Amino acid sequence: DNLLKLIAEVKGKKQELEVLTANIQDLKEEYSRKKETISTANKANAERLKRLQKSADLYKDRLGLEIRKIYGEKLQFIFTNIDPKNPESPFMFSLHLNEARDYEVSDSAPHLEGLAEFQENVRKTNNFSAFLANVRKAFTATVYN
Amino acid sequence: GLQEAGEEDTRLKASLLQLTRELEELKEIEADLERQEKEVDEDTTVTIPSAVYVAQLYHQVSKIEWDYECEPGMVKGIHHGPSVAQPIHLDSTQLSRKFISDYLWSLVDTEW
Amino acid sequence: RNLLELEVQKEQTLAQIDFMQKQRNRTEELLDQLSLSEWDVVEWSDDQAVFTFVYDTIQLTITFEESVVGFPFLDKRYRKIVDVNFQSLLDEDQAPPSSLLVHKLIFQYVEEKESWKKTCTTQHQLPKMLEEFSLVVHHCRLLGEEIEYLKRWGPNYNLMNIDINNNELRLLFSSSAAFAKFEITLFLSAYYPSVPLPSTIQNHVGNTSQDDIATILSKVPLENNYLKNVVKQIYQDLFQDCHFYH
Amino acid sequence: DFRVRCTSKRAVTEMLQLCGRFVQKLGDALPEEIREPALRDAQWTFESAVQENISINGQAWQEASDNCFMDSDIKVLEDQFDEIIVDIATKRKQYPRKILECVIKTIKAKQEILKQYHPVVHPLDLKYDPDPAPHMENLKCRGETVAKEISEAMKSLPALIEQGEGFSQVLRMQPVIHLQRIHQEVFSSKTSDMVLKRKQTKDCPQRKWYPLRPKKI
Amino acid sequence: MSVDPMTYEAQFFGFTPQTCMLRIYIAFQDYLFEVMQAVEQVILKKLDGIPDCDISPVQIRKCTEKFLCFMKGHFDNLFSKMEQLFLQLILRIPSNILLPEDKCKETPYSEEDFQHLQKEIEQLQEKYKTELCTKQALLAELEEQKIVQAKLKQTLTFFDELHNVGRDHGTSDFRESLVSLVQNSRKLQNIRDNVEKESKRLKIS
Amino acid sequence: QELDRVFQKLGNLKQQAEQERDKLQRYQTFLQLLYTLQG
Amino acid sequence: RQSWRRASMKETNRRKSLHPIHQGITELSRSISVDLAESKRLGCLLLSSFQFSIQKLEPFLRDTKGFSLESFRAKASSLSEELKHFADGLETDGTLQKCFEDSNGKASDFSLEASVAEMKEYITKFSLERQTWDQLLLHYQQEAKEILSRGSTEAKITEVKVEPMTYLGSSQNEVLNTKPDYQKILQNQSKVFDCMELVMDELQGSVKQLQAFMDESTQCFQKVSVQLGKRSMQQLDPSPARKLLKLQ
Amino acid sequence: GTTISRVKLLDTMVDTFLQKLVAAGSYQRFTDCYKCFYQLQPAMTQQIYDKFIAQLQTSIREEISDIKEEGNLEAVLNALDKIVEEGKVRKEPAWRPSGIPEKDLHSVMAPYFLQQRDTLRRHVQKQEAENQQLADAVLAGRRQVEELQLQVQAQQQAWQALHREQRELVAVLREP
Repeated sequence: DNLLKLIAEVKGKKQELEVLTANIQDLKEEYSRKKETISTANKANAERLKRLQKSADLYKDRLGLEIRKIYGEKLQFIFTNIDPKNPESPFMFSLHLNEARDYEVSDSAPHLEGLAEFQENVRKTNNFSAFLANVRKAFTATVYN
Repeated sequence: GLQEAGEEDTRLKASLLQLTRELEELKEIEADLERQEKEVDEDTTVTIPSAVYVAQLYHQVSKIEWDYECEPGMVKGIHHGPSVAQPIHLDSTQLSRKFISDYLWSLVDTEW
Repeated sequence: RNLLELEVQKEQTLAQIDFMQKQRNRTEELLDQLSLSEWDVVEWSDDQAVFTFVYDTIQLTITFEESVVGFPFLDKRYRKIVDVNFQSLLDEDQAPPSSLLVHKLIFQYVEEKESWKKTCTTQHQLPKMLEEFSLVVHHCRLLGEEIEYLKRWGPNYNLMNIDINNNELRLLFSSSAAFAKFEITLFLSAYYPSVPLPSTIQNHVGNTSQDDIATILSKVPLENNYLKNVVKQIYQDLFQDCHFYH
Repeated sequence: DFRVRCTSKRAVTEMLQLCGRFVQKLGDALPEEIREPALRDAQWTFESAVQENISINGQAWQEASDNCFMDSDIKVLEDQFDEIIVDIATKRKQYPRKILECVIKTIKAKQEILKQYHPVVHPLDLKYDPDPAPHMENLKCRGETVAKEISEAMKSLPALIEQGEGFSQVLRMQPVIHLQRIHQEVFSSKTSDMVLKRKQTKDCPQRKWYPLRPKKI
Repeated sequence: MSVDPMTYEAQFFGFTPQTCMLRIYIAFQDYLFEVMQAVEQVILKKLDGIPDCDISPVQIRKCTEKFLCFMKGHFDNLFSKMEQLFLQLILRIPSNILLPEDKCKETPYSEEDFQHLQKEIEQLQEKYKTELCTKQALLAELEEQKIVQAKLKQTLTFFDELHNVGRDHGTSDFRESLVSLVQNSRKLQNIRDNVEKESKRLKIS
Repeated sequence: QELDRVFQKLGNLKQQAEQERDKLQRYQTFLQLLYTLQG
Repeated sequence: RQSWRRASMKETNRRKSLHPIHQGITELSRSISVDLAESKRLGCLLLSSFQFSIQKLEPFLRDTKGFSLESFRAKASSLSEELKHFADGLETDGTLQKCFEDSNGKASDFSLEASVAEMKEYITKFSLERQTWDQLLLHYQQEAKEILSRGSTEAKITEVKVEPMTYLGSSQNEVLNTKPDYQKILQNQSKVFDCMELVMDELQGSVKQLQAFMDESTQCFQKVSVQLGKRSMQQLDPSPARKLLKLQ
Repeated sequence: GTTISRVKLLDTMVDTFLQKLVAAGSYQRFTDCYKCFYQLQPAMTQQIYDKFIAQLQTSIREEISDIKEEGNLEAVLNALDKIVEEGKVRKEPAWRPSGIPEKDLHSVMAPYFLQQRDTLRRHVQKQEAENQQLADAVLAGRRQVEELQLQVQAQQQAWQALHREQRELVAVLREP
C-alpha cells in the first residue's frame, strides 16, 4: 500500500538520477573532445606563427630594417647598420595611413626635413622598395653630417 | 520495509547531490573551454594577419626571397632588385652585418 | 495550380536563358575564329566608319550619306558613301626609315587610286576596294619586315648597309673574299613584289658587272620575300663558295 | 830664119860632092905653082859657105848627124820623161807628210766628237693618279674605331655571360625555393554608335618600328 | 838595154843623175871648144904676125878639125867610161839602203790588215756609243727603282702605323680577339638556349 | 507567400532574359557586319 | 828655189861646131828671100857661095908672080851663069829636091824606137801615178775640212733619243731586256688599299652584328627576369601596408 | 879598205880622166896633126901646145869646183855617206816605191790608226767596267723591290686572315 507507493517513488528517483548522471558523463566526453580540438588548433597555429616569425626575423636580421606596429595605427620602421661607428644606432621613421586612405610619414631620427619629398612619390608610384632605398640613402647622408 | 525504503531514499538523494556536483564541475569546465576557444581565435587572428603581412611587406620592400632550408650562417636567396634577377650567395660567418645589409640594399633599385 | 504554373513558366524562362547563352557562346566563338583579317574596324556608325591598318598607324575613315528620314528599312547594302578618307598615324619624327618607306609607298598607291572617291559610292563596292587595298597593305608591310630583317642579318649575307631615300633602295654589298664592292639601287613600287624592280649597280670595287646582277634578279621569282631571296641568291652566287677559302 | 830647111844630110853631102868639080874646073887657068892649094882652099870655102845655111830637122848641120833620128821629138820626149821623174819623186817625198797631217786632224776631230756624244734617256714617268693619303687616313680612323669597339666588346661580353649564368642559377633554384614550407606559408595567397570593336588589342612587338603620333597636341 | 828610171836616186838628190851627167858633158865640150878655139886664134894671129904666111887658114883649120875629132872620139870614150863609173859608184844608191824619209816603210803592212783595222775602229766607235746609251738607261732604271722603293716603304709604314693605332686602343691582336669573342658568343648562345628552354617551361607550367 | 516568391523570381528571370536579349543583337549585328565586310 | 833641170839648160846656148874664119856666110841665106821655092833658095845659096869663094880667092893669090885676074873674073861669071842653069836643071829633074826627103835608117833605129816605147810606157805610168797622188791628197784634205766644218756646225745641245736596237749589241743586254714593270706595282698598291678597306668594312659589319647580339641577349634576360618577378609577385596582396595598418 | 868619201872618189876619178885625156893628146901627135905650121917655128908650137894643155886642165878643174859649189854636191854626198854607213847593217834589198800611192801610204798611216784603236779600246773597256757595276746595282735594286713587295703581300695576308674567324662568328650568330 503506502509502502508500495514509497518504494515506487524511490525507484523513480533511482532511474532519474541514473539518467541525469549518464548525460553528465556524455557532456564530459564532449567536453574532452572539445578541449582536445582547441589544444591541437593552438599547436597548429603556434607552429605556423613560429615559421612566420622565423622568416620575419631572417628578413629583419639580414636587412637590418625592423618593422613594428605601435598604437595610433602607426607602422614604425627602424633602420640600423648605417652609422659605421655604431651599427646599432636606430634611424627610425613612422608611416601611417591617414583618414583619406593615404600613407604619410610621421617623424624621423633626427628631425629631418626630407619627410614629404619621398611621401608624395610613394603615394603616387606606390613603390615601397625604392621608397625605403631612398630613405636609407637619406639616413646614410644624414649620418655623415 | 518503510525504514529500508527510507534509508535507500537517503542514499539516492545523496547520489543526486554528488551527480549535481559533477554537473557544476562540468559547467566550470565549459567556462574553461570557452576561454581557451576565445584565446585560440584571438591568437590566430592576431598572428596570421600580422606575421604574414609583415613578412610580405618585408619581401616587397626588399624583393628578396630567402632559401630557408640552407645551412645556418649562410645567406642564400634571390634578389629581384636588379633588372636581371641574381642569386644571393653570401656567408655571414665571414661578413659583417653592416656589409651584408649595405650590399643587399645596394642591389635594390632606388629609382622612383 | 497557380504555383505549379508559375514554376513551369520559371523553368521555361531558365531554359530560354540557357539556350540564348549557348547561342551567345557559339556566336563569340565564330567571331574569335574570324577575327584574323588584315584590317581592324575600330568604329562604325550610321554615318561614319573607321578602319585602322597595320598596327594602328593608318586610319581609313569612311563617311556615308545621311540616312533618309522615315525609311530605315531599306537594305543596308544600298547605303551611299559620300567621303572616303585616308590618314597616317605614324610618328615621322621617330619613325625608322622602313616605316616611312612603307607609309610613302602605300600612300603612293592611295594617290594612284585617287579614283576611289568616285568609284566607291555605294556599300557594295566597299569590301572589294577593301580587299584591293589590303592586298597592297599586306605586301608593303611584308616589304618593311624584309627591310628590317636585312637591317638585322645583312652582314651575314655581306650586305653591310641599306639606305632608304625616296623609292630607290640602295643595297651596299662588299666582300674582300671576292674583292667586290658595289651598290645596288632598287626602284621600289606599291606593286611589290609582282612588278620587277628596275635595279642599277654602281661598282665601287671589283669587276662586278650589270649582266650578272640582271641574271640573278631574273632568276629570283616574283613572289613574297623577293628582296630577301635576291640577297640570298646574290650571296650564294658571288660569296657562298668564294668565302670558303678560309 | 831664112836658112834653107833641109831634111836629108846624105843627099846634101852627095850633091855638094857632085858640084865639087864645077869649082875644081877653075884650076886649069891657075898657075902650076898654085894649082892645087888655092883651088882646094876655094873648094873648102865653098863647102863652108854652102853648109852654114842648111838646117837639118830643125837643127844645125853639124849638130844633126847623118842618122835619121827625130831629134826634136827625141829631145822633147826625154825632157818630158826627166820632168815627170822629178815631179813624181817630189810628190813621193812630199805628199805623205800632208796626208799624215790631214789624218791626224781627222782623227783628233773624231775623238773630240766621240767624247762630246751625250745620250739622253729620261726615266719613264710613274703615275701617282690615285693618291692614297686621304685613303690611308680614313683607314686609320676606321681601324681606330673598330679597335676601340672590339676592346669594349671583349670587356662587356664576359660580364653579360656572368649575368646570364647567375640568372640561370636563379631559375634553377626558383622551384626548390618555392617548395620550401616557410616560403609557402609566407607567400600563401549619346550618338548611335555601333562600336564594332573586337578583342585582342595589345602593344605588339611591331609597335617598336611603328610609333603612333601622340595626337599632335 | 833598158833605161833606168832612177826614180829613187832622183827622189834623194832632187834631180835625175842623167841631167847632171849631160850638163857636165855639155860644159866639158864647151870648155874644150873654147880653149881649142883660143889656141886656133893664137896660131892664126901668130901666122898673121910673120910676113907672107904660107900656112893658109884653110889648112890650119883642117888640121884643127882633125885634131878636134881626135879629142872628140877619145873624150867620148873616156867620158862614157866615167859616166858608168858615176852610175855604178857615186850616183848609185845601194839597194840595201833606205832614205830617212822612208824609215816608216821598213815594216810592210798588208791592205787586208788595214781594212780589218778600219772595220775594228768603226766597230769600237759603235760600241762606245752603245755602252754610253746602256749606262744612261741603267741610271734611269736606278731612279725608277728608287721611286718604287720609296712607294713601298710608304705603304709598309702605313701598315705599321695602322697596327700601332689598333694596339693603342686595346686590341693589339685582332685574330685572338676574334677567337675569344667567338668562344664567348658560343658560350652565351648555350646560356641563352638554356634560359629560353627554362622560360618556356615556366610559361607552359 | 511561396506564390509571391516564385512570381518575384520569375520577374527577375524575365528581366535577365530581356537584358540578355538586348545584349544578343550586339554580337549578332557585329558578326554579320564582319560577314559583309569580309565578303 | 834654184835647182837645175835639163829644160833649164836647153835654153842656154851651146857651141857644137867651130866658128868659121869667114864672116857674113850666114847672111847669104838671109839675103835670099823666102818667097822663092826651097829648091830655088838652095840654088841661090849655092850660087852665092860660089861667088863668095871666087871673091875670097881673088886677092889671096895676088902676091904670086903672074895672076890672070881678069880672065878669072870672066870665067867666074860664065861658070856662075852655067851653074845657075845647072841648078835649074837639077831642080827640074827632082834630084836637087831630094834634100827635103828623109831616108829609112831602121837598122840603127829599132833600138831607139824600142827605148822610146819604154819611155812612153814609163811616162804614162807616172802620169797615172801623179794623178792618183793628187786624187788621194784632195780626197784626204776635203775629208779633213768637211769633218772640221761639220764639227764646227756641231757642238750644240743636240739631245738624241735612244732606240732599243742601240742596246742590242750592249754587253748588259740581258739586264736591260729583263727590266720588270714598275707601274703595275704602283697600281697593286692601290689595289691593296682597296682590299684593306673591304676587310675594314667586314670588320665593322662583324662588330655591329655582335653588338646587336648581346643587346638582344640582355633584352631577353630582362624580359625573363621581369616575368619571373611577376610570377613570384602574383601570390602577394597588392599592398601589405594597408592590411597591416588596418589591423587593430 | 877604209870607207872612202864620195867627194874624194869624184876628185880622184876626175883627175884620172884629165891625166888619161892629156896622155891621149900627146905632143908628138899634136905636132903630127899640125905639121904644116910646125915646119915654120916648132918652139912656139910647143909653148902653145903646153898652153892648150894647161888651159884645158885648169878649165876642167874650175868646172868641177864650180859645179860642186852651186850643186851643193859635197854636203849631199857626205849626208849620203852617213846614210849608207848607218844603214849598212841591212843586207837585203830595201823597200822601194810600189807605184800605187795607196799601199805606199798604208805603212805611213797604219801606226796612228793603231794608236786610235788602242785608245778607243781603253775607253770602251772602262765603260764596260762601269756598266758592270751599274748592272750589279740594278740587280740589287730589283731584289730589294721584290722583297718589299713580298713584305707588303705578307701584311695584306696577315690582315686578310681575319676572314675565317669572322665567318666562324657569323656561323655562331646565325639567323633564326
